[PDB]
Amino acid sequence: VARQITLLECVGKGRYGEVWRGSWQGENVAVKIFSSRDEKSWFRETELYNTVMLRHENILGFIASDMTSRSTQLWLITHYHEMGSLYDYLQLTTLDTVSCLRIVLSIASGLAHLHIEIQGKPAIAHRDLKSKNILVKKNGQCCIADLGLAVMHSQSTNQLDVGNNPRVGTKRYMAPEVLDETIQVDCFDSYKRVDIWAFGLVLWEVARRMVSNGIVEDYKPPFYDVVPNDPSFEDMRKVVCVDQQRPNIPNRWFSDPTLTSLAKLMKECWYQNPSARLTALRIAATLT
Ligand SMILES: c1ccc2c(-c3cnn4cc(-c5ccc(N6CCNCC6)cc5)cnc34)ccnc2c1
Repeated sequence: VARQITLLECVGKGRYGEVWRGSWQGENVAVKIFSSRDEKSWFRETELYNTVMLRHENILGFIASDMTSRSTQLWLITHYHEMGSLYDYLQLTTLDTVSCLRIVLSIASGLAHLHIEIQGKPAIAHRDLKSKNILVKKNGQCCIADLGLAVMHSQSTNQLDVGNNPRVGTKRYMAPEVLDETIQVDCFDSYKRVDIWAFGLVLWEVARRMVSNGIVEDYKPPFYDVVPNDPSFEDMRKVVCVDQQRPNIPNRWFSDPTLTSLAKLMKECWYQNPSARLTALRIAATLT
């Protein structure tokens, strides 16, 4: 309830606002303070968390949503994960096979839980999945954060709800059909397929940091070789759509069974034809 929270340190900041480590009732909590340029992401994330009832070990736990003064500020208050995002974590550690699979299996679980219509829930597509939007919990599982762009669908009414956030997704992770603008925006499956695309890119990021035969790759973001920091639409269009480039597989992965499997899963997330891509549920089944 925002007025009982002591802000301690900023652990994240971008055009969209800031995330703070705060103290609430003796526990670390995370406080996302939205920029005035991103108020509608606050609206959407608040909408999801207390109309849809997301409770799942692999989706960031919600505490509260509030307006407050500091001067009007929109606050989203969630669980704090001290290990930070998957993006930070992969830079500061290498993985063994067990902790690599635990990460990727938990992401797949959370994404499948979102995607599946059910104390039920509509089907949800995320639309901004990336290593920076995934937290690492102390038990080594991850959870998915940031529902500001989420879209919903119900089979009982066949109503698709896309909100009206003008926010654009992270360009680095956009699926080819997004970059060439042929995605069919009124069809809910279109959005599940872009989540799968982005999930393959994250899978690639994690796998690089798994040690096999005593070697490992450096952490890199997807497409690190071919686009600058902060690529434009046209930058990403040229790589993914025109040149049809996909992240390269390290040769050493084909000498390890687990990384060979993950390489195959990634492949099947990067089909140009979105309807060929695996589903979250099928990915999670393979990973067990
Ligand atoms: C997207 C991503 C996250 C959130 C979060 C969020 C929830 N918990 N959390 C923790 C951090 C964080 C903690 C510690 C560190 N360091 C110590 C470990 N090594 C790296 C530096 C870095 C980062 C950042 N954001 C969050 C809350 C609400 N919306 C989000 C949307």
